[PDB]
Parts: sequence; C-alpha cells; structure tokens
Amino acid sequence: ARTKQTARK
Amino acid sequence: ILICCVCLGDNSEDADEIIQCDNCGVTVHEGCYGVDGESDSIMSSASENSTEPWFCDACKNGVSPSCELCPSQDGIFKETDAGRWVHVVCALYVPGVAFGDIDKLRPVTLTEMNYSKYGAKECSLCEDTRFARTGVCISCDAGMCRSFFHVTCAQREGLLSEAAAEEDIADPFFAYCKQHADRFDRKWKRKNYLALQSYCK
Ligand SMILES: [Ca+2]
Ligand SMILES: [Ca+2]
Ligand SMILES: [Zn+2]
Ligand SMILES: [Zn+2]
Ligand SMILES: [Zn+2]
Ligand SMILES: [Zn+2]
Ligand SMILES: [Zn+2]
Repeated sequence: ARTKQTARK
Repeated sequence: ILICCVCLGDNSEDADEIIQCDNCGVTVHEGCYGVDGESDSIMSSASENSTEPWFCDACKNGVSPSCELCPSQDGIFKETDAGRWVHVVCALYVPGVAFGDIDKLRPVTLTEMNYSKYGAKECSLCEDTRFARTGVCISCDAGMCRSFFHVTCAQREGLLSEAAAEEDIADPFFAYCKQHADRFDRKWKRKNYLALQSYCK
C-alpha cells in the first residue's frame, strides 16, 4: 500500500 | 523494516516513502520508481484510512515478467517501448539505457546497441551458470578492471553504488567488483538485501 498525501505531514 | 528493492536504502519519509505493491509484495521508494508526488488515487477518496492500495506496473498489466537485461525474476520492473520488461535497477546501471520520462521513469527504450551486448560478457557472479551469458553485464568501474556481472547479481553482493547528488557526477550509478569494493558499503547493502529477501519471501 501507499500512504495518502492527505495523511502526510 | 522497509527496504527499497532498487537502491536498498531504508529511509522512508513523507516526501519519499517506501511503498509496497499489494499483489507481488515488492517494496520501493516512490522516488526510485517515478511514482512520487502523485495525487491520491480515485479509489482512495472512498476510504477513511490513512493509506491507499498500490500496484507496480507489472502487476497493473497482469504479468510476472522477466528482464531483457538479466536472468532474475525478483525486484521491480518497467515496461519497454516494445512491450517487454526491464528491472529499474538494470536500466539505471547498464550504459546506453535511459528513461524516456525521468520524472515517472517510463517507458524504457532499448536500442539495437543494447541488444548487441546480449550474452556478450559472462557474468562472474551468477549462481546458476546456465544464465551467466544471458542478458547484459556491466563491469567494475575501478581503473581498467575488467570484471563483469549482471546488475542484479552485483546488487545481491552489495556492489551497486550511487553517488550523492552533491557530487555532480554525470553518471552517478557505478559498481565495483569485490576486489575493489568499499567493505563498509558492501556490508550494509548485503544486510539490507538479506532483510529484503526475508521480508518478501
Ligand atoms: Ca542506464
Ligand atoms: Ca554506470
Ligand atoms: Zn530507493
Ligand atoms: Zn507488483
Ligand atoms: Zn534485470
Ligand atoms: Zn549473473
Ligand atoms: Zn574491480
């Protein structure tokens, strides 16, 4: 999977 | 622990995450695969989870490919302009192979000159001798050392290096044979390689 950019600080 | 199957690094940050293909399991830096800085997928807008699914290019096309440049089946691939497949790491390290779009690392256009090197050198690191003259070998970059290996066979032995961006070397990708390698660099690279093998399985 890949972390959404919305959940990236 | 996440290790990128292209550069064998283990640093994962919001700007360059190590991601994982949800079908074949390969793990790669976003920035090592041309998939960095891309907006969240349309399937992702649905979920309220912090993550979205991801698939490498080979799984998107339903293939478990072989590489035009080496005999290994592991690692992560990009499609060529003729519908074949190459490892990212093979394309980086083999001379005369370039990406048509550096930002997304796609596609790969192999030439008649690339194909004329097929089997031309014997890979000195192949564990299965039946494949030592398939594909294309690179050589050690120390002096005039003429030691030849597949890119992915060198990778396993911890022999692939990448110059830092600040070093401003036009071709930052280079390899040394074991005789000429940096022993510390080889140590942590084989360590990350072995952890990557145990990780996938
Ligand atoms: Ca290249
Ligand atoms: Ca090189
Ligand atoms: Zn990487
Ligand atoms: Zn995959
Ligand atoms: Zn390859
Ligand atoms: Zn080999
Ligand atoms: Zn050498």
